[PDB]
Amino acid sequence: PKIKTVRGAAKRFKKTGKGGFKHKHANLRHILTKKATKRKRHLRPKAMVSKGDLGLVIACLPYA
Amino acid sequence: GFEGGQMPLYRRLPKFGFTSRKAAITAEVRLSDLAKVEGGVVDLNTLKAANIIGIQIEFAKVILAGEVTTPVTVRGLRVTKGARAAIEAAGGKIEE
Amino acid sequence: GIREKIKLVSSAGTGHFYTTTKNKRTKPEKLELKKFDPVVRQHVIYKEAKI
Amino acid sequence: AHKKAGGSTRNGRDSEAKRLGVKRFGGESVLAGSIIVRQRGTKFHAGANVGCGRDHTLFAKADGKVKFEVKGPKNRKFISIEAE
RNA sequence: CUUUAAUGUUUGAUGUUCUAACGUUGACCCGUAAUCCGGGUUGCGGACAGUGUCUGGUGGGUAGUUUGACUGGGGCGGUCUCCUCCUAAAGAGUAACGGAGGAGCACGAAGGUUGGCUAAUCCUGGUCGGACAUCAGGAGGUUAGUGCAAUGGCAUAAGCCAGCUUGACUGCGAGCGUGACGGCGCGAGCAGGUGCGAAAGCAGGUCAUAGUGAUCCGGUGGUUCUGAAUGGAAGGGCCAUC
RNA sequence: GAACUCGCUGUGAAGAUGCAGUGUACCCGCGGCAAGACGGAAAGACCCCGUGAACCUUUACUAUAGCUUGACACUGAACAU
RNA sequence: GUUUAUUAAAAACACAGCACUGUGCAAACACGAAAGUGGACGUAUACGGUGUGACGCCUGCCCGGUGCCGGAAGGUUAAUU
RNA sequence: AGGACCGAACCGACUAAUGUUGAAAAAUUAGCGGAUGACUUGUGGCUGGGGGUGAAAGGCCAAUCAAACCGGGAGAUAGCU
RNA sequence: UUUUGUAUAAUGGGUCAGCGACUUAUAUUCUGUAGCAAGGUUAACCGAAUAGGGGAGCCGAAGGGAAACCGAGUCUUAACU
Ligand SMILES: [Mg+2]
Ligand SMILES: [Mg+2]
Ligand SMILES: [Mg+2]
Ligand SMILES: [Mg+2]
Ligand SMILES: [Mg+2]
Ligand SMILES: [Mg+2]
Ligand SMILES: [Mg+2]
Ligand SMILES: [Mg+2]
Ligand SMILES: [Mg+2]
Ligand SMILES: [Mg+2]
Ligand SMILES: [Mg+2]
Ligand SMILES: [Mg+2]
Ligand SMILES: [Mg+2]
Ligand SMILES: [Mg+2]
Ligand SMILES: [Mg+2]
Ligand SMILES: [Mg+2]
Ligand SMILES: [Mg+2]
Ligand SMILES: [Mg+2]
Ligand SMILES: [Mg+2]
Ligand SMILES: [Mg+2]
Ligand SMILES: [Mg+2]
Ligand SMILES: [Mg+2]
Ligand SMILES: [Mg+2]
Ligand SMILES: [Mg+2]
Ligand SMILES: [Mg+2]
Ligand SMILES: [Mg+2]
Ligand SMILES: [Mg+2]
Ligand SMILES: [Mg+2]
Ligand SMILES: [Mg+2]
Ligand SMILES: [Mg+2]
Ligand SMILES: [Mg+2]
Ligand SMILES: [Mg+2]
Ligand SMILES: [Mg+2]
Ligand SMILES: [Mg+2]
Ligand SMILES: [Mg+2]
Ligand SMILES: [Mg+2]
Ligand SMILES: [Mg+2]
Ligand SMILES: [Mg+2]
Ligand SMILES: [Mg+2]
Ligand SMILES: [Mg+2]
Ligand SMILES: [Mg+2]
Ligand SMILES: [Mg+2]
Ligand SMILES: [Mg+2]
Ligand SMILES: [Mg+2]
Ligand SMILES: [Mg+2]
Ligand SMILES: [Mg+2]
Ligand SMILES: [Mg+2]
Ligand SMILES: [Mg+2]
Ligand SMILES: [Mg+2]
Ligand SMILES: [Mg+2]
Ligand SMILES: [Mg+2]
Ligand SMILES: [Mg+2]
Ligand SMILES: [Mg+2]
Ligand SMILES: [Mg+2]
Ligand SMILES: [Mg+2]
Ligand SMILES: [Mg+2]
Ligand SMILES: [Mg+2]
Ligand SMILES: [Mg+2]
Ligand SMILES: [Mg+2]
Ligand SMILES: [Mg+2]
Ligand SMILES: [Mg+2]
Ligand SMILES: [Mg+2]
Ligand SMILES: [Mg+2]
Ligand SMILES: [Mg+2]
Ligand SMILES: [Mg+2]
Ligand SMILES: [Mg+2]
Ligand SMILES: [Mg+2]
Ligand SMILES: [Mg+2]
Ligand SMILES: [Mg+2]
Ligand SMILES: [Mg+2]
Ligand SMILES: [Mg+2]
Ligand SMILES: [Mg+2]
Ligand SMILES: [Mg+2]
Ligand SMILES: [Mg+2]
Ligand SMILES: [Mg+2]
Ligand SMILES: [Mg+2]
Ligand SMILES: [Mg+2]
Ligand SMILES: [Mg+2]
Ligand SMILES: [Mg+2]
Ligand SMILES: [Mg+2]
Ligand SMILES: [Mg+2]
Ligand SMILES: [Mg+2]
Ligand SMILES: [Mg+2]
Ligand SMILES: [Mg+2]
Ligand SMILES: [Mg+2]
Ligand SMILES: [Mg+2]
Ligand SMILES: [Mg+2]
Ligand SMILES: [Mg+2]
Ligand SMILES: [Mg+2]
Ligand SMILES: [Mg+2]
Ligand SMILES: [Mg+2]
Ligand SMILES: [Mg+2]
Ligand SMILES: [Mg+2]
Ligand SMILES: [Mg+2]
Ligand SMILES: [Mg+2]
Ligand SMILES: [Mg+2]
Ligand SMILES: [Mg+2]
Ligand SMILES: [Mg+2]
Ligand SMILES: [Mg+2]
Ligand SMILES: [Mg+2]
Ligand SMILES: [Mg+2]
Ligand SMILES: [Mg+2]
Ligand SMILES: [Mg+2]
Ligand SMILES: [Mg+2]
Ligand SMILES: [Mg+2]
Ligand SMILES: [Mg+2]
Ligand SMILES: [Mg+2]
Ligand SMILES: [Mg+2]
Ligand SMILES: [Mg+2]
Ligand SMILES: [Mg+2]
Ligand SMILES: [Mg+2]
Ligand SMILES: [Mg+2]
Ligand SMILES: [Mg+2]
Ligand SMILES: [Mg+2]
Ligand SMILES: [Mg+2]
Ligand SMILES: [Mg+2]
Ligand SMILES: [Mg+2]
Ligand SMILES: [Mg+2]
Ligand SMILES: [Mg+2]
Ligand SMILES: [Mg+2]
Ligand SMILES: [Mg+2]
Repeated sequence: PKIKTVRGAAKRFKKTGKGGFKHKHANLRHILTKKATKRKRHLRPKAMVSKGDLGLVIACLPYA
Repeated sequence: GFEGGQMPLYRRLPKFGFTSRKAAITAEVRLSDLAKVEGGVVDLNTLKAANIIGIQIEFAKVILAGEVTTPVTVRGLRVTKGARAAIEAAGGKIEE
Repeated sequence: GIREKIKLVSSAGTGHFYTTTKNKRTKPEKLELKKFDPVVRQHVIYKEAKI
Repeated sequence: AHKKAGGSTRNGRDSEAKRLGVKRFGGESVLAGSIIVRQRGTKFHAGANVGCGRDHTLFAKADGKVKFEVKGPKNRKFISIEAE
């Protein structure tokens, strides 16, 4: 039968032009008074996935 | 996705966004696919009959891709700034 | 331990605020400072309020 | 068989290493903003075209070659960047 | 507005009496050749008892399960995250139930800037005053002091006193360091708006290195986003925070 | 598993018929004895491990039969507080 | 007297006797989704549960903990409205 | 008269020897306990598996019992050999 | 066979003959090979047709942003060297 997508990985990764993936940074939901503004400002944009992690992401999203 | 017991990558990262229902009834049209209709008038109904866009598309957008070499007429569609120049240089017209 | 979180609310009516801590036992007065408001882009007066 | 397994110890813990030291040595060509040495306190002092961070990190402020020298009435150690 | 009695209205409850629902494992007649059952007559109870739906308490009577790892075998005892020194072999890193100590905070000034200062300890003289309080001189040279452990720093002081203040600021960021990763760290320069200084200039917290908790699920405020026939709204997204 | 199936001292996956050095020993039965072949028999029952099992206990967790409380229905009429 | 048919016959179980407690008869209690049945064609000198164990001399002090029995002025408290 | 006494049939199973690929998947030989009673025996009947029955040993329920046997879910699962 | 390590006195095999363990279906990515190429290819079904019809669909030729939206650019910001 057809492969089934890991539905929780699809809510966290998106594919880009050359075939990479983008994600949202961690550590910005919670406990924000004690963090510096320089630190929180650098966690706001989006980021790419590293080389060692790509194999685990690709297996979870076969139709992406 | 199993990593031995350590919290895996697709769960220690946060979720983001929402999915838009309007984006699924929208399409884009190239310049090179613009003389493939019949009649010389480019329109939402004539693009479906030429198998260029889907049956439930309600909005369309002509972008700058390829070449157009004949005078054509566009009604009811949106056109980019750079595609409006290439159509008018060939001797075309754009109407709302 | 004993310091507890508070917020400073802008007096320009833009709803913008900062956050900090304060021990109420030794300094029961209200804190008041001048800070940059990015909505109107001016230094105005901020005043204390609860979380 | 009889067995005696002793008592316990009240030592046993440490903290993580922090990779201090010299990153670029004398005569190396560096770009502006490069880190030259990491330290606690100023075992080295900042010279020409070199800045000092909030944790006493020394970094380049131009493009050139690293240079070590000793100067002053206290025989102290300085790093400067000589323009490339 | 309150203070009292009833008229009238509203029911809410606690009591006696009644019989017509309902109970009868009291008596008698019939189906009937029958200690079941049904019908009839009478007596005794009587809106109680009992049953259905919903609900608070109790419930090893029964059921499904859980009850960590390290470890000179297991159990008992000790430990599990973070910071500083030694082991560690003069770059970085480096183990043991190896040898010694600390943290789970504090501060609207103990932060910024401008101007100004320099310690411990001992000796001699001096009212109470003494081994040690405050005063004057000499010798000494950081043996002192750092909000809190240890190490590395500090006189141009980072140590000590004053005036004015909110840069403990918003959007970014060339280039580097350290990690398997998630992440953590240093940073000149650019745009907007501030403070101190006559100016050159300094300022994106504190001499530095501990003072900490992912994602999910929700709560509060703001929003040129979305809004299942259409106009709204509910709910969702984005930004700040718990 | 196959055998043309000796002793001693050493060696060696650390207690040798089979390895090294050496000593002794013509070929084959029959009656006896149990020191060795870490002799035969039963994938150690003791001990530890596996995010294995079963049954027992309780003021471990979460449920539930039973027992118990009230509201409404079956369910009506006077009268006084 | 009884007991581990097939490694344990005993000081273990039972026993006559003693005490506590429940039960007014459509009895408590047990087997049953229920209808029914046993208790019993019995009726407190009767029936069920628990402990102790012929007989003789006896059975002391503690109600703070846990459990049970009684009470109902006050506080907290469900469905319902 | 008697859960009285000694002792055969009958019902048991305290000690020793043998046997242990047995004559026998629990026996034989020599002694042993009860033997008118809570005794022993023939034929038929009733109680069914989280169930029965138990003078109680976790004993017995067709050489099987801390949950019988047969068929099915079923090629349960097995980071282990 | 398993191990740091086995002549091992660690495991398995009395011998012979026969049988006895990486498969099948569907989806997805990479490599070789063939066809056609800014295009490639049809499913169910029709049809006596392994032919022929059927282009419903699918992949590719455009990306950025949570999204509205813009578009060889787009997002971030009051604005970017
Ligand atoms: Mg990106
Ligand atoms: Mg948020
Ligand atoms: Mg864990
Ligand atoms: Mg089409
Ligand atoms: Mg010994
Ligand atoms: Mg260290
Ligand atoms: Mg009657
Ligand atoms: Mg009556
Ligand atoms: Mg009732
Ligand atoms: Mg209830
Ligand atoms: Mg239990
Ligand atoms: Mg319980
Ligand atoms: Mg139970
Ligand atoms: Mg159970
Ligand atoms: Mg249980
Ligand atoms: Mg289970
Ligand atoms: Mg263990
Ligand atoms: Mg040992
Ligand atoms: Mg050992
Ligand atoms: Mg141990
Ligand atoms: Mg312990
Ligand atoms: Mg070193
Ligand atoms: Mg070295
Ligand atoms: Mg190494
Ligand atoms: Mg160590
Ligand atoms: Mg300070
Ligand atoms: Mg100064
Ligand atoms: Mg200062
Ligand atoms: Mg000025
Ligand atoms: Mg400090
Ligand atoms: Mg250090
Ligand atoms: Mg949750
Ligand atoms: Mg609408
Ligand atoms: Mg809204
Ligand atoms: Mg020999
Ligand atoms: Mg010999
Ligand atoms: Mg040896
Ligand atoms: Mg041998
Ligand atoms: Mg030997
Ligand atoms: Mg031999
Ligand atoms: Mg030989
Ligand atoms: Mg040999
Ligand atoms: Mg030899
Ligand atoms: Mg040899
Ligand atoms: Mg030899
Ligand atoms: Mg030899
Ligand atoms: Mg030789
Ligand atoms: Mg013989
Ligand atoms: Mg012989
Ligand atoms: Mg013999
Ligand atoms: Mg013999
Ligand atoms: Mg022998
Ligand atoms: Mg031998
Ligand atoms: Mg052996
Ligand atoms: Mg074994
Ligand atoms: Mg075993
Ligand atoms: Mg055991
Ligand atoms: Mg495990
Ligand atoms: Mg007897
Ligand atoms: Mg008997
Ligand atoms: Mg017994
Ligand atoms: Mg026996
Ligand atoms: Mg026997
Ligand atoms: Mg006996
Ligand atoms: Mg016996
Ligand atoms: Mg009955
Ligand atoms: Mg009866
Ligand atoms: Mg007793
Ligand atoms: Mg007596
Ligand atoms: Mg007593
Ligand atoms: Mg009591
Ligand atoms: Mg009492
Ligand atoms: Mg009571
Ligand atoms: Mg007799
Ligand atoms: Mg006798
Ligand atoms: Mg006799
Ligand atoms: Mg018997
Ligand atoms: Mg016997
Ligand atoms: Mg004898
Ligand atoms: Mg015999
Ligand atoms: Mg006999
Ligand atoms: Mg005899
Ligand atoms: Mg006899
Ligand atoms: Mg007798
Ligand atoms: Mg018989
Ligand atoms: Mg008979
Ligand atoms: Mg019979
Ligand atoms: Mg029968
Ligand atoms: Mg029967
Ligand atoms: Mg039966
Ligand atoms: Mg069963
Ligand atoms: Mg049953
Ligand atoms: Mg019996
Ligand atoms: Mg039983
Ligand atoms: Mg027992
Ligand atoms: Mg059978
Ligand atoms: Mg049997
Ligand atoms: Mg079972
Ligand atoms: Mg049983
Ligand atoms: Mg059978
Ligand atoms: Mg079975
Ligand atoms: Mg079965
Ligand atoms: Mg199944
Ligand atoms: Mg199988
Ligand atoms: Mg199997
Ligand atoms: Mg294996
Ligand atoms: Mg094995
Ligand atoms: Mg093995
Ligand atoms: Mg070994
Ligand atoms: Mg060898
Ligand atoms: Mg060999
Ligand atoms: Mg061998
Ligand atoms: Mg051998
Ligand atoms: Mg062995
Ligand atoms: Mg072997
Ligand atoms: Mg082994
Ligand atoms: Mg083997
Ligand atoms: Mg083998
Ligand atoms: Mg063998
Ligand atoms: Mg063969
Ligand atoms: Mg090709």
